[PDB]
Amino acid sequence: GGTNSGQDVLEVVFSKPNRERQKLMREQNILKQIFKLLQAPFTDCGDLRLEELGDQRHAPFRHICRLCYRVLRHSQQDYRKNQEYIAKQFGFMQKQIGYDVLAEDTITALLHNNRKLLEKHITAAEIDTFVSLVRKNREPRFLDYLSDLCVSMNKSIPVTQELICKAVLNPTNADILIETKLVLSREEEVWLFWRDSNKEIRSKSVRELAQDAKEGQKEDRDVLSYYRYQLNLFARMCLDRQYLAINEISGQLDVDLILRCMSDENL
Repeated sequence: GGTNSGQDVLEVVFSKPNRERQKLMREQNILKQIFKLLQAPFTDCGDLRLEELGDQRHAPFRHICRLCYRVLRHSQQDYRKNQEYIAKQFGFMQKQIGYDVLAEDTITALLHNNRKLLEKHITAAEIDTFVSLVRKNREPRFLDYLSDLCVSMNKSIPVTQELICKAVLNPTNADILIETKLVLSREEEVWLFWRDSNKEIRSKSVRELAQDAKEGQKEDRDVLSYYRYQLNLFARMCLDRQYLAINEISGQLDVDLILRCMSDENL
């Protein structure tokens, strides 16, 4: 409902985005043609997203893909029908969160404090293909993009929590863990396991990471952030009486081990 004044990616007037008009963009097949326009260039270059067509020459060509996602995001604000219409086409939108087509901002808005569409649109197959070579990879921003749809609602969604608690650690694949096991050696400080996803585990220590808070290697930079992100995931994983992920995480990181890290050490 605004007027042209400059910097069209502004998103500032979130007062009342013309419910009678975002009804029109669903009924008049506008949102259908936007989905066709997104997958058209990739089918053009196939018979290419960033691995082969990630060059700087495609600066205005990708300016329409980040506008299509922007107008997709503006269509579903405070509107259930548009939200479920977009979430019915969630299958191919999953391919491109981590890239520069601005798909990460729109996908968070669909899962923000909604009950019924979230508990029915997301299935176990989506999680199983969602723990693919993205959880096999780095950058745990996509991991807390898992975590905000994990349980993060008003309080303690009871439908999808058992759907996610049998995927991350059953089995233990997909960037396995950062395994703290109270190794009881040279009192008896903990030893955590982190790997480069190529070979044997190759864990220096957690004590070497204490002096790495000021400077160090990039892997030493982000291993603490990855551990913190999955620990936030583990904290917000249960939140309630959930038997299916309460005994695996009880023997692992038991009462002595969780309290041993309540010390005054440099973190």
